[PDB]
Amino acid sequence: VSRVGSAAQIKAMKKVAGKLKLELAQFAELEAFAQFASDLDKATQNQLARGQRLRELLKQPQSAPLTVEEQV
Amino acid sequence: PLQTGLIAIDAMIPVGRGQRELIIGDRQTGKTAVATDTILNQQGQNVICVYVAIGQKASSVAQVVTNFQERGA
Amino acid sequence: VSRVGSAAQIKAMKKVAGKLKLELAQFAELEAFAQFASDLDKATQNQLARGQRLRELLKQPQSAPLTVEEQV
Amino acid sequence: PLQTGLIAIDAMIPVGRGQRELIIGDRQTGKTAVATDTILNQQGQNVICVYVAIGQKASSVAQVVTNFQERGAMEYTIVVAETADSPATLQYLAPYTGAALAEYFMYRERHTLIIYDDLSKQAQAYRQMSLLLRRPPGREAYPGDVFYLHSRLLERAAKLSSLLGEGSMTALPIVETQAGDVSAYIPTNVISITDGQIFLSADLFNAGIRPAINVGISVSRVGSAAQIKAMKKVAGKLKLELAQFAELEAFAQFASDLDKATQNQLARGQRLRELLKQPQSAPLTVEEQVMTIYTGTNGYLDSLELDQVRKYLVELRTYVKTNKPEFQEIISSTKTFTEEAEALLKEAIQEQMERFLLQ
Amino acid sequence: MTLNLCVLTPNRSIWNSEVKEIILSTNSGQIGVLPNHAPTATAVDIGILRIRLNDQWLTLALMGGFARIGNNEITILVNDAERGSDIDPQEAQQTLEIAEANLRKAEGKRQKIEANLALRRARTRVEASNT
Amino acid sequence: ANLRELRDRIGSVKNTQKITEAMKLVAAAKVRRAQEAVVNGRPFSETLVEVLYNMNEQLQTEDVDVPLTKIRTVKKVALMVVTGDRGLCGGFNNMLLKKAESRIAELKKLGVDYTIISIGKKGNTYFIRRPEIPVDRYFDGTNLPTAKEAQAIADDVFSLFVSEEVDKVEMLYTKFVSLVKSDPVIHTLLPLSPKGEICDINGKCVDAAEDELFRLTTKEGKLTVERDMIKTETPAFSPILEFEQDPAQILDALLPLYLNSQILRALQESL
Amino acid sequence: LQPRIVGEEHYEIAQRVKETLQRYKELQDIIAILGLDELSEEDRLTVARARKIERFLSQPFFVAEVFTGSPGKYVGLAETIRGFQLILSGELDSLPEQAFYLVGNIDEATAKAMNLEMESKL
Amino acid sequence: GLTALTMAEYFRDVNEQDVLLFIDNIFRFVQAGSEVSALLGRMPSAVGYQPTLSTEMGSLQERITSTKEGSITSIQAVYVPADDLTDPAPATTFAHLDATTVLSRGLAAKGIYPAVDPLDSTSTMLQPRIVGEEHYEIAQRVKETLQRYKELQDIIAILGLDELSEEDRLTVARARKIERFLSQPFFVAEVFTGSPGKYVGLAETIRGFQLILSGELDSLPEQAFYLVGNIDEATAKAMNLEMESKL
Amino acid sequence: LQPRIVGEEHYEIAQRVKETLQRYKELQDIIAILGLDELSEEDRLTVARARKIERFLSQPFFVAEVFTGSPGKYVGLAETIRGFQLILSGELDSLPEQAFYLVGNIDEATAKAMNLEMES
Ligand SMILES: Nc1ncnc2c1ncn2[C@@H]1O[C@H](COP(=O)(O)OP(=O)(O)OP(=O)(O)O)[C@@H](O)[C@H]1O
Ligand SMILES: Nc1ncnc2c1ncn2[C@@H]1O[C@H](COP(=O)(O)OP(=O)(O)OP(=O)(O)O)[C@@H](O)[C@H]1O
Repeated sequence: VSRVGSAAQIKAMKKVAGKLKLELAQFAELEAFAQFASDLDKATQNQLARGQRLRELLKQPQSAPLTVEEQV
Repeated sequence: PLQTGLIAIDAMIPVGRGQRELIIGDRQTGKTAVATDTILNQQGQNVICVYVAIGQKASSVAQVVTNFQERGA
Repeated sequence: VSRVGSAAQIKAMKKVAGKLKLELAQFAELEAFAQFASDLDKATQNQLARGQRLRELLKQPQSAPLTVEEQV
Repeated sequence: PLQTGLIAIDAMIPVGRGQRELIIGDRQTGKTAVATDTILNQQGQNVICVYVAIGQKASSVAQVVTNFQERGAMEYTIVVAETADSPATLQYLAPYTGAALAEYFMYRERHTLIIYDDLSKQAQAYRQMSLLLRRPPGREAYPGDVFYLHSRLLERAAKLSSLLGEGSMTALPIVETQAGDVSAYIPTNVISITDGQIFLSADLFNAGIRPAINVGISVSRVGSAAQIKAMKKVAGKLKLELAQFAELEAFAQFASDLDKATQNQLARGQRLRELLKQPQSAPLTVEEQVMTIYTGTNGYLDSLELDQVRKYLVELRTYVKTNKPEFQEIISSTKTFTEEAEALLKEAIQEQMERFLLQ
Repeated sequence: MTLNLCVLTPNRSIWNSEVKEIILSTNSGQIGVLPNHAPTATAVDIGILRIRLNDQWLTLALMGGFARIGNNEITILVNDAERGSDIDPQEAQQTLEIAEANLRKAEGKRQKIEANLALRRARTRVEASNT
Repeated sequence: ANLRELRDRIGSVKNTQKITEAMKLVAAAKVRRAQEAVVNGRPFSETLVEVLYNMNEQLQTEDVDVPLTKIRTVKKVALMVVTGDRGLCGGFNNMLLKKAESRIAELKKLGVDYTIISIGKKGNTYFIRRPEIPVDRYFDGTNLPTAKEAQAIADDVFSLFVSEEVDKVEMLYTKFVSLVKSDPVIHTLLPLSPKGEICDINGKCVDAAEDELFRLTTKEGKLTVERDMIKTETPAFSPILEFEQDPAQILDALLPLYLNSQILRALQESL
Repeated sequence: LQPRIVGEEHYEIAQRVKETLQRYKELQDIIAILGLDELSEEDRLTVARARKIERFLSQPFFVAEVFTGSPGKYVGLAETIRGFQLILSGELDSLPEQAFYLVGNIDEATAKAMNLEMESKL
Repeated sequence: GLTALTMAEYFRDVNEQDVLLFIDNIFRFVQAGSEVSALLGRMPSAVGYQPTLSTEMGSLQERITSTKEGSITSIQAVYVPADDLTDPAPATTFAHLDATTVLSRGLAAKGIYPAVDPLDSTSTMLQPRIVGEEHYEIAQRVKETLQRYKELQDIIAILGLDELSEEDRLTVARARKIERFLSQPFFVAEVFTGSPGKYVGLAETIRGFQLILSGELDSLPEQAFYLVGNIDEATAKAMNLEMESKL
Repeated sequence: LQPRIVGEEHYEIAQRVKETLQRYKELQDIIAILGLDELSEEDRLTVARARKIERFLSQPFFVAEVFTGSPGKYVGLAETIRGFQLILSGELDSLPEQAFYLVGNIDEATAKAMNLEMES
């Protein structure tokens, strides 16, 4: 949670990170009960390749920060 | 903004300049790593960091002091 | 619990409410178990129905008093 | 080995001369039962047994004294006793008097035993004596000394050196539990001081298994040193088969649906467990114990039934005690389970089952 | 020389070893099989079977099949095959009486097709269980 | 009493956990048995349909007019909903009843006036308590599915169809195409082609995706069904079979065999 | 309750009753979530017999006639051991599981069973 | 504990040895601290431990370090009250611990010593940029192989056996090889059980498990790696058992 | 919440809403351990109705729009009652459960269901 998060988050990060938040939230929801109901859908296969890979691009090495340009 | 250098933090849970952000988490879950990443990201910005370490092992704070000196921080 | 029991009722309600609370405890305890079942007997299912009717007749609305004649 | 007279104790969780081993478990579960079974079994040996009846009813004490007397085992047993109506002072004292008597008899080059019953009443007496003296209370009102109080009296039961006459006091105390809690202060203290523990779960006591010893928690740390050579082999076979029985306990009514191997596994484990049951105050000597465990764990009851096997095994024990007295010769003179002893036992088994299948 | 036998049912395969001589009914008549017969299809009906291979004759209670004989092997595909001894002859006579009774309670096409069926069923159980 | 009741609730959620593992393992054991029981009926139906094809070639010219494969005036469609006699399985029963209610809703607007057959206790009890559907016969799981249950349903649909009482008899049963999705396919049974290839309810001849002989395997720590398409095939033909017994009667002898084998494989695949 | 203090048949029947009840209370947290059609015949027989036994151990007291609505009862030891031999050994598994509710003797359980079934058949 | 600590830190301070300290165990120290403080009339902390729990732990633990003179390393057993890591004594012991070595009754019952549990042993040292990327990936792949086999114990070793998969048979075989290879004939198990001792250096462990994994030692018997030291000793044991196979 | 203050209809609808919510709350343990297929149809009717209610009990805020992004909606009482009556009647149970999530009036939920079947 961040109370004043979207205020201090810059315009560039705002415009690029809205859709990231939407897709990561839906991936955290679609991973739950992923097997029985939504196994071979187009949307769920695409969202698995975009919700495992989103998490792949979140991970990071310790003591190797990314300035805002590389972030966006 | 005060960017911590992490994609997730600085992406979807941003931190202002003037905002408390509690790094709550279990033992050995990476909170010290988050704090050191934040401090090392301030290599240019006029953010005079201070890192106070209550009741920690001396080898941990010595290794962090070594990191802070070697990373030009 | 009622520690005085049917010596605190008139003979009418003492007659008709003789073994009422105990048979209602029995009906509640066997309705709790008849949900752990699939097929039953018609005799016990009619017993469950009559216990449900005894259960439904005791809902009394607020500010709606019943007299002893109505009750019996 | 300090031979107990129970198959579970001497077979699985072995108690030796010197090792401390308490009986934890809920109220009215078999602690006094196995505590008297042990003492009544010691008649074949020569040891000096001590019972410390603390805080009891003064009528159970007279009852168990009458038991020890009408069974003959009072010929050596001293029973110190200080019931509940006594002050807290004498309840606190009495285990130390029992320990001093056992210490003296142990220092006369003579093996001994001592039973504490219970350390909970002793700890309650000491806690009351402390709280009356305005000593600062601690966890659940027990003062900060009940650990030192219990460790002080439990470190006195030793197997002394061979220059001091190898005397041995085997402290076998008892600490009851409330609602199945061994993580309270007094139970944790005593299970940390003592060497091994023996968990008597009252569920098994209501499940026909008497003595209600729970093998999944009960464990001793002496190991094979408290089992004779003829014992440790079949004890290993029995622990193997009983672990393979308990790990297959969930597959209860699916035994026909099971594999044939696991079906034999479940049925043989059930025969082993029904063998494990034995009545109160019925001692078994080391010949009888090795005969029972052998005929059980080697599939010589798998033709039999779960009901008959108790009558069947007592009749086999009578048959091999009366007809084949040489097994007792071999076991008590050689202390090993040799090839000729095993074959003698199998031929006794075979003729007894042939006579009994006709009955 | 010795032809092969496969008394094959839907669920299991009962007899799979060899045989030198079998005698079996058909939907119209009967047939006898000598060693080394021509490839000859066979519509075997509900009925018992006579088998002979260095032993006495035995009844195999079959209940409707088909045998596409070729060379050296007869594939007797029956939906219901069983031996005449295992079916109890008192059970066969009880089935016989039950079927003879319950033939007459059928008075329709839906009913008669379960009347002569049950009658020949008990009859061809009996014609095995006696033998 | 709070800590004791909390410990006892802990113990209850432990006992249920371990017995659920137990039911998992005995269910996987019976699955592994059932896929072997498929192979126990595999060679029969294999050579059977091979006969039904190879003997049909010289009888492609003449017309046999078998009553099992006749065309009655297409008015009614009977329905055997093949539910297991069990509960707690999951969507199996409920997806069967979904396709079942969909079929008996889909057949009401065409003007069909369908009927139903029930061969699962958890299904035939539902058809007991619902009088709107015309039920001809209830089947339970008491007789053996190896021969006896198969034969009971076989001769029952045979009695409904060979005296030509109901018009059609079709089958509603699922397969082993996966673990995470069972699909109740609707295949017709009693109007059949004399070749040995089943037709759809509309006659599509849907056996192009046959893919038979499911056998369980593991690509990783979990097990997938790995449907593992067709392995072996051994027909040739009969050169001159010079056969007796009235080829019309021969095909009317060969049809009920293949029908019973179809019903047996259906019950095994449902189970 | 001992073999040498309270007789052999009493002790065997008492430990056997406690046995089958412990079996039922162990079975309970399984048959809760599993269901009743997924036990074996020995297990369902145990469940039904324990469910008879538990009701049969309820007697309308003399002082509780105000609380029950039934004349007071006094059961002998002979009658009780007879009732538990009869319930356990199998010859009463056709009686209703409310027939053993608040009855003195096993004879009264049988007469109440006849009463229940007759009323239900009318 | 402080007695043993100062006796060890003398050896650190003046002889520059690599001192090895053993406090078996730390729970008795924490309990005795609580009992001293409870007799002193101090108001106790949350669960009942002494009010000074963390500082008493620290003033014993943070004297056990590595200086420029030498380095004292301590291996101290822990008892956890009813396996409750939420209790203050374990949760404060782990605030100074680095690794854990949870010995198994399962690998004792199977009969391969040392009886540790590899899936339950944690270390802060097992990171790539601490002990190498090679050692890191070797440990990670070994963990994944054993984690395959532990779930596959129920799958194939009980029921399935349906020619599991060659990509899964390759894991089951080498998981057998690795469970055998984890053991080692100790120096002081010689007079105990008959096993002559061997030292296996770290690089030799990494190379041995590397070649057990990499598809070079799948053909030898699974017992050619059981109770053996290095990997060359394992291949030599394979040749000697094969000489007994041709016998 | 008494029928003399809020009238009969409002208190009636509120009472039945609380009834169905508690029915789902009682079934929640059996649902969490095993699931939903084991239930009767009359039980899954209440589970489905309460799963729709538990989402329609959300309402986006005029303040918390700066957090979620969904702008604030003010909804009346006289229309909250009609929305919950349309839910409990069963004229809306066909459309999915995430349709009711984070809306205002009932037509926002129905237009949400109509809208999320356009973006295929
Ligand atoms: N993002 C990361 N990438 C690589 N390693 C990491 C990362 N985050 C944490 N670690 C490693 O995890 C270990 C524990 O992390 P960290 O020390 O930050 O947690 P902690 O709560 O401070 O632990 P403790 O409080 O016990 O010191 C450290 O060795 C650190 O190197
Ligand atoms: N092996 C056994 N077989 C049959 N009955 C037994 C057995 N062991 C104990 N009992 C019975 O259990 C009852 C209680 O036994 P015991 O007194 O040993 O329990 P306890 O825990 O010592 O009781 P308390 O907690 O009151 O001291 C006795 O009536 C005894 O007859």
